[PDB]
Amino acid sequence: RFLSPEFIPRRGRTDPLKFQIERKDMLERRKVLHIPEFYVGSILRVTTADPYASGKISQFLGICIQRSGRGLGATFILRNVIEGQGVEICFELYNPRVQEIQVVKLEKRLDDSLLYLRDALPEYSTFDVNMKPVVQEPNQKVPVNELKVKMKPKPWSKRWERPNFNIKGIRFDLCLTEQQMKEAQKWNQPWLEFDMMREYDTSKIEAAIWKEIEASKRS
Amino acid sequence: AIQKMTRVRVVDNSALGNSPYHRAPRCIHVYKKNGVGKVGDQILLAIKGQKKKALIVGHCMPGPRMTPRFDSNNVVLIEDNGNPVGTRIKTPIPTSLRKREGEYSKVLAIAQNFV
Amino acid sequence: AAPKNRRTIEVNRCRRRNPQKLIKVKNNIDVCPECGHLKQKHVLCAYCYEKVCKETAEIRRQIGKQEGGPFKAPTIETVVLYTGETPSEQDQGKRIIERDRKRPSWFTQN
Amino acid sequence: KSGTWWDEHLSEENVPFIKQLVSDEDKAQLASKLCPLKDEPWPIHPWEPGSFRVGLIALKLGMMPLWTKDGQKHVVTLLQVQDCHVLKYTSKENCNGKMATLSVGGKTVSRFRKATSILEFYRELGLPPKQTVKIFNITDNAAIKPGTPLYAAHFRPGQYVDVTAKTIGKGFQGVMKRWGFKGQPATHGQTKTHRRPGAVATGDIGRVWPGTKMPGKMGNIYRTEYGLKVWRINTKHNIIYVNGSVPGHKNCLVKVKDSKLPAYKDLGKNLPFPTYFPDGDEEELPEDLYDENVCQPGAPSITFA
Amino acid sequence: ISHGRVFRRMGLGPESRIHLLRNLLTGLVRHERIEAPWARVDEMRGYAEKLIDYGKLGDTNERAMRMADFWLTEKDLIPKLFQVLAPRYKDQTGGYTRMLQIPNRSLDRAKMAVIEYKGNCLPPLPLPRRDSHLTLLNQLLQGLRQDLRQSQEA
RNA sequence: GCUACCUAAGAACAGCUAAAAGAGCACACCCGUCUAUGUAGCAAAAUAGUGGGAAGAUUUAUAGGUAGAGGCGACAAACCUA
RNA sequence: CUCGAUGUUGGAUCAGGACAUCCCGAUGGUGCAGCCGCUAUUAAAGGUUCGUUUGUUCAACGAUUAAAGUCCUACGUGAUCUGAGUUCAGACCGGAGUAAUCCAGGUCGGUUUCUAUCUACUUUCAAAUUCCUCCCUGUACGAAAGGACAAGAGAAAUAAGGCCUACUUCACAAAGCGCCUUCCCCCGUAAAUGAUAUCAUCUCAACUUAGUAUUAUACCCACACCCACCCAAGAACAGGGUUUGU
Ligand SMILES: [K+]
Ligand SMILES: [K+]
Ligand SMILES: [K+]
Ligand SMILES: [K+]
Ligand SMILES: [K+]
Ligand SMILES: [K+]
Ligand SMILES: [K+]
Ligand SMILES: [Mg+2]
Ligand SMILES: [Mg+2]
Ligand SMILES: [Mg+2]
Ligand SMILES: [Mg+2]
Ligand SMILES: [Mg+2]
Ligand SMILES: [Mg+2]
Ligand SMILES: [Mg+2]
Ligand SMILES: [Mg+2]
Ligand SMILES: [Mg+2]
Ligand SMILES: [Mg+2]
Ligand SMILES: [Mg+2]
Ligand SMILES: [Mg+2]
Ligand SMILES: [Mg+2]
Ligand SMILES: [Mg+2]
Ligand SMILES: [Mg+2]
Ligand SMILES: [Mg+2]
Ligand SMILES: [Mg+2]
Ligand SMILES: [Mg+2]
Ligand SMILES: [Mg+2]
Ligand SMILES: [Mg+2]
Ligand SMILES: [Mg+2]
Ligand SMILES: [Mg+2]
Ligand SMILES: [Mg+2]
Ligand SMILES: [Mg+2]
Ligand SMILES: [Mg+2]
Ligand SMILES: [Mg+2]
Ligand SMILES: [Mg+2]
Ligand SMILES: [Mg+2]
Ligand SMILES: [Mg+2]
Ligand SMILES: [Mg+2]
Ligand SMILES: [Mg+2]
Ligand SMILES: [Mg+2]
Ligand SMILES: [Mg+2]
Ligand SMILES: [Mg+2]
Ligand SMILES: [Mg+2]
Ligand SMILES: [Mg+2]
Ligand SMILES: [Mg+2]
Ligand SMILES: [Mg+2]
Ligand SMILES: [Mg+2]
Ligand SMILES: [Mg+2]
Ligand SMILES: [Mg+2]
Ligand SMILES: [Mg+2]
Ligand SMILES: [Mg+2]
Ligand SMILES: [Mg+2]
Ligand SMILES: [Mg+2]
Ligand SMILES: [Mg+2]
Ligand SMILES: [Zn+2]
Repeated sequence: RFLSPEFIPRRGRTDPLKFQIERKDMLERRKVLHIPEFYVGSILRVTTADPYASGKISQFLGICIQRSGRGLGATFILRNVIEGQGVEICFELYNPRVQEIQVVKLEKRLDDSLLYLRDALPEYSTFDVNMKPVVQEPNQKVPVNELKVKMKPKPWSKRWERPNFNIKGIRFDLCLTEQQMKEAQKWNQPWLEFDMMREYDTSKIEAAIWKEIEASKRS
Repeated sequence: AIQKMTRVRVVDNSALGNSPYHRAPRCIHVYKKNGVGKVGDQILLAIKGQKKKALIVGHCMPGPRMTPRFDSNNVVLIEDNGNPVGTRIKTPIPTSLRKREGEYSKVLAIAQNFV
Repeated sequence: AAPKNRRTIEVNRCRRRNPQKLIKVKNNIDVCPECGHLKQKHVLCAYCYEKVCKETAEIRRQIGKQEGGPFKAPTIETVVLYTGETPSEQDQGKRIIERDRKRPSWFTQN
Repeated sequence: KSGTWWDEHLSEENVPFIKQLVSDEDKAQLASKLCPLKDEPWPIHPWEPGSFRVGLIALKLGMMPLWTKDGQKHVVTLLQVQDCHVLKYTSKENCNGKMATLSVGGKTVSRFRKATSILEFYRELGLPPKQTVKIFNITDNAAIKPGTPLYAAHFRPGQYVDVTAKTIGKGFQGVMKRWGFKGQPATHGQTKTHRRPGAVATGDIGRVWPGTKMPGKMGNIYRTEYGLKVWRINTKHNIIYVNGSVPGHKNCLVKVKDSKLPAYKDLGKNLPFPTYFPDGDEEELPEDLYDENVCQPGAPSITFA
Repeated sequence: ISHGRVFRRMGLGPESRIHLLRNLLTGLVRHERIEAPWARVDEMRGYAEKLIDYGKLGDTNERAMRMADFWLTEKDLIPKLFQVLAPRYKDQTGGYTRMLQIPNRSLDRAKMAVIEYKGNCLPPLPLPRRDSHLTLLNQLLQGLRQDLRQSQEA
């Protein structure tokens, strides 16, 4: 059972009624536009209505590098390289302008965010805009792509070697010396993962959401 | 996104914008009252020691949703009347520039790719 | 910066004796029913807490004697017994701490 | 002489009983006001030009995005009406002002934390006490009998309203955050002067002018946002979707009133007057009322053609 | 602007805060009743409740053992957590510890609190007790409660 | 007994490069460029970082010498018990 | 007046005021056709750019702008900051002097202390300014060239006040680079009717109109639960919640 990340609210003091009504609007949109299951690293093609484009319809293909936001405003970022130029578009899931979301290739990566692909080689961000979709067998585990990219020479957009980022899909051996790896460890926080009070347990929250989702499908 | 002293990349095939030079093209003025340039805003470039107006067709700064974001700051050299200096634009440009066909009709006429 | 002039006692008395700087009378003081000594409503009684701590200190000393060194924490429950008492059915299999005194009235056996 | 609270002397058995007793009474009192038109309502006059009706008190749930039929994105703030009743009506002569006043409360709270004078005020009215009470200036023909419940259907989509609430208090703040001063540079020699106000006056006057921008308490004051369009009305949960943001944190009580801007004057002809009565309505309103330009969630995708 | 900040600022920093709570938590597990400043006890109380939850996961759970390894600086208390404290609260879903305020510390007049695990072998704390049901106020309310139940049945 | 210079007889200078060095990198050590802090301060001249030198005209312990109309000084009118 | 001390340029910061108005508003005259200007009356609510060189105030120059106003405030403000300049002790060059030494000559370097006693002040107003585009319109005007105003529509910038749905710095939240809202008037003159003076005359004649707001409205508004706990409230105090007091 896959629950979309936007349905799970962030920790806060917001009244649960606000989330419940906001979820109702999301569900009524999902029965008009089908939102398929995807993760960060999947290849998606999104068709949207652009008032100025030729044919009033625009299609963009790219790799989902980040999913963030909650509620109707949830967004995902698709990155691709077109004619040697890196282009990123931050689509909105529940925007009525979106006509169709197609999962060309459903897969997961070693990291929850692929923002470092900007500093990686252009080959890891270049995908064919006319690639045929990959058939996914039913009742099968989502494939995890353990590919590790090669980074461009420093400086980078962000200090990806820092422990707080917790990046596992970068060939740090090929681009960073041992001294730089040791220097980056000065920011490590071993106590952070053992801080029990900072844990966010959403197992009971997700249970209630699924009951709401199942109830909506019946009616 | 693009302001004074900002280095830009010319994406048209004009000789001025592609000739090698010891200084990269640099924005010296933005024709906006707030001094911050966005897509569709004209700026003045000090390129090859000369002052040439350019049209911003992409920048690294995030903008509104459903709009493309580029990894480089892209401009197209244009004349004072708005006629582009170059003849072909291979680099894709946002489709949002088509709302300005009244003044950028010739700039969009040489654009091969829209993203 | 330095004072321009000396502040008089009349000015100083107004500042020092202002009701904001005066001690406020407390109204949450009550008599502890168990011992009769004073206590605050939201604070445990000092006399009774000392009484519990005195007995707790004696018990912990007896615990250390049985353990006989550091890192000797048992993997079973502990039961405190006094003179004239024997382990019960529910106390079987638990570490027994013996105190050489009569069981206090306020320390109810469980 | 010692202070006391409601459950200081209650036993273990009594505390659940008292909580159940008062809670049941509050629900019964609220349920008794559900039919204002069957309890001798005051005369209902038709709307006239220059007439001002009463507003509501709503709780700020949060913010949510919506999209219009032209593709534009508008973010709106959800204001939920929670136990909103008219408390007191004062005549024009007794108001000491130019218009009659109508007192409105909301967000029923515990009786154990209210003053005796307030508790006996609500005892006569027969309602549980309200957290916040606001005073609305109305005309004579817009008078409403005290105790009449108020619902979010009092407003309709397309209407412009004003929202007033206490802003988020930021405590004691310096001039850089409170007043947006530029401050001093970070390097080139600055000695313990980076966020300081600088000069506060001129040397001739020898004093600081009253009303000079100085560090102090920031926020935690009443502010009003004018011209907030109403896009959506949820009659089931009594929620008002007002355009943009409103002052104050989430879960705070706000004051919603018809807009006072000149452009929106005399736009209450089609709005309910003096308020909305669900009991007397011939046909029950739909669950959600949408503005003509709002893309409903069940509507098909936007197509430009 | 400390709006929504739930963690206190204690010690020499973030890491020092964890170590200070860990020493209090380690002392709490060994003695099952410790006394400390009220703020530190209140900050540590949340961690004590969640430590028992990890104990209920069992010693065979690698994640639970790792969490118990970090927070128990004395390794003899790790068997105690999974074999004494965790089985003790098998039938409880919460409320593993009780925190009470004791008189201020003699030296610096600091606000002091006592925290213990419920069900310990130590003598009971002087817990505050509500007024007896036989008091004048409670008798009147009991009579009122009886009247309502009788009327409800009728 | 500080400091300037001198006398007698002592001590210290890792590692690397070059292996020749008033040579380079760089600890100990010596000095005090720049910035911040400090300004009744920890300090009647300091702390933190960054720096110059670090086998030499080096640094340094001990005892001795030169005394005010003077000493001493790789001259800063320096230094000769704040 | 002050040498038993009233601290100097320029900059930063914050600006208070004057109007002899640079821009925006309203008018008179023109060698004012229109578009641009010149000049005068009235108007200080609002605004009055970013940079290269120079310690600079200036000035020159680049790119803009509706405009890049003139002055006062101990040449506003160093118990807020800067120290480039200037102005001690070092040194150099030119020149004056037998030398010491000197030179509104240049040049390099050169310690910016103060824990606030008093006065004053620490949420005033909650009405907004301006540009541009479209349209009017290739119309009025004009031989042609050229080329409006008023009305209307739309989109921005700045300022003020808020907010976190998304983006972004971030993650129980605070923030902007993000989003939302923002409402009256300005008196100079131009015209009637009609006396002194039976025409005429806009009148410190009686009078009429453009022509005016008691600036409209909005905001605020009840009060010992209160020992204690919590808080989107807060330095303390206060304030909100506890029907969320094992
Ligand atoms: K010292
Ligand atoms: K000697
Ligand atoms: K003097
Ligand atoms: K002005
Ligand atoms: K300069
Ligand atoms: K005085
Ligand atoms: K006359
Ligand atoms: Mg960056
Ligand atoms: Mg040149
Ligand atoms: Mg606050
Ligand atoms: Mg700054
Ligand atoms: Mg200095
Ligand atoms: Mg200093
Ligand atoms: Mg500093
Ligand atoms: Mg004076
Ligand atoms: Mg806090
Ligand atoms: Mg501390
Ligand atoms: Mg010798
Ligand atoms: Mg060596
Ligand atoms: Mg050497
Ligand atoms: Mg030495
Ligand atoms: Mg030396
Ligand atoms: Mg060296
Ligand atoms: Mg002698
Ligand atoms: Mg020497
Ligand atoms: Mg000399
Ligand atoms: Mg000299
Ligand atoms: Mg004097
Ligand atoms: Mg200045
Ligand atoms: Mg000013
Ligand atoms: Mg004038
Ligand atoms: Mg004047
Ligand atoms: Mg103006
Ligand atoms: Mg004219
Ligand atoms: Mg001055
Ligand atoms: Mg001064
Ligand atoms: Mg100065
Ligand atoms: Mg100087
Ligand atoms: Mg000379
Ligand atoms: Mg001279
Ligand atoms: Mg120097
Ligand atoms: Mg100099
Ligand atoms: Mg000084
Ligand atoms: Mg100073
Ligand atoms: Mg001060
Ligand atoms: Mg005050
Ligand atoms: Mg026009
Ligand atoms: Mg702001
Ligand atoms: Mg006449
Ligand atoms: Mg006549
Ligand atoms: Mg006439
Ligand atoms: Mg005439
Ligand atoms: Mg009280
Ligand atoms: Zn007692």
